[PDB]
Amino acid sequence: CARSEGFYT
Amino acid sequence: VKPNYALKFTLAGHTKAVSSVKFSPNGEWLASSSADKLIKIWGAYDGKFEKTISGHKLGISDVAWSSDSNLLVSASDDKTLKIWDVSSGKCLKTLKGHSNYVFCCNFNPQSNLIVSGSFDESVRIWDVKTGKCLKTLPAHSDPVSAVHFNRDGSLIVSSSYDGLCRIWDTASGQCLKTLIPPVSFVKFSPNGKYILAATLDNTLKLWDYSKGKCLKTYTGHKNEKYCIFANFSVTGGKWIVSGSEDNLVYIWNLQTKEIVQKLQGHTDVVISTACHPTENIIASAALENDKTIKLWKSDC
Repeated sequence: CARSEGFYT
Repeated sequence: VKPNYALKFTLAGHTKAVSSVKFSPNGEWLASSSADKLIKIWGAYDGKFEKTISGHKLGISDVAWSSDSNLLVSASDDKTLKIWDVSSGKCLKTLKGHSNYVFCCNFNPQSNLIVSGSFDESVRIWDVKTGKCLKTLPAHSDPVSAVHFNRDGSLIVSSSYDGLCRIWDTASGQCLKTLIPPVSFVKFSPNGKYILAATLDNTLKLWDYSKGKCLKTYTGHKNEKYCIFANFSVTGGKWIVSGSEDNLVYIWNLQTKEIVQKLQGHTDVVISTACHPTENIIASAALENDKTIKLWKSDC
């Protein structure tokens, strides 16, 4: 799941 | 005037992070999507669990309703979108075309089209009746965080981690406007005259898109990591609603930009909030350490 993970510093 | 949202129900059932919550246009239901690869339907007024809808191979990032409340569309990490019949809970069509995780989705007001945004940096337009891709926009240079149709479905607003908000003409696929920090969320105001955009610098912005001007700035919440949904609450007083990385739901006075209420109940980041179309009802959903949806009700 992309939304629940988040991303880039 | 300040709202008085009070916790009414906690909707437990998801086994992993909840990613999105949406009320049906008819005000009867709530749909939730989750990292557990499931969609749950619940009663919008009582929080009563109704159904589990399964089919996706990986976690679901978004879910959206058709105008007649009979269909749902989901955006999954499996690189697909699925149109479901809410009555049977069965997958009618599987929308294939995206080369990476499908992050966001929406039907148009007519519910004959579906707009989708993905990590493949594109925005796709699909036909509901055939499950065919009609237009593939090379919309952005980083993952597409949000996609939304306006009041008449003539415009599509998209956002992305590239830091841009783009307004597109639906039938021609042309870019009409590019508004110049990662943009984590975007949507049109109910009247379609404004856009509300969240950026990863703990900021919400109300824009008059044609004039290319920011009219209001909303802050005080935490948002530097997640693509958190934000809303216009119009059934009572006029408020801006949004989840936060501090596990609260924030409510701002639309005119003064002052925080009017912080809703405490969640034990993880509030990734999504939805406002009931007819009653002063807010649904909030949280991530991995919480996995529940909460329903809050107010006088105004």
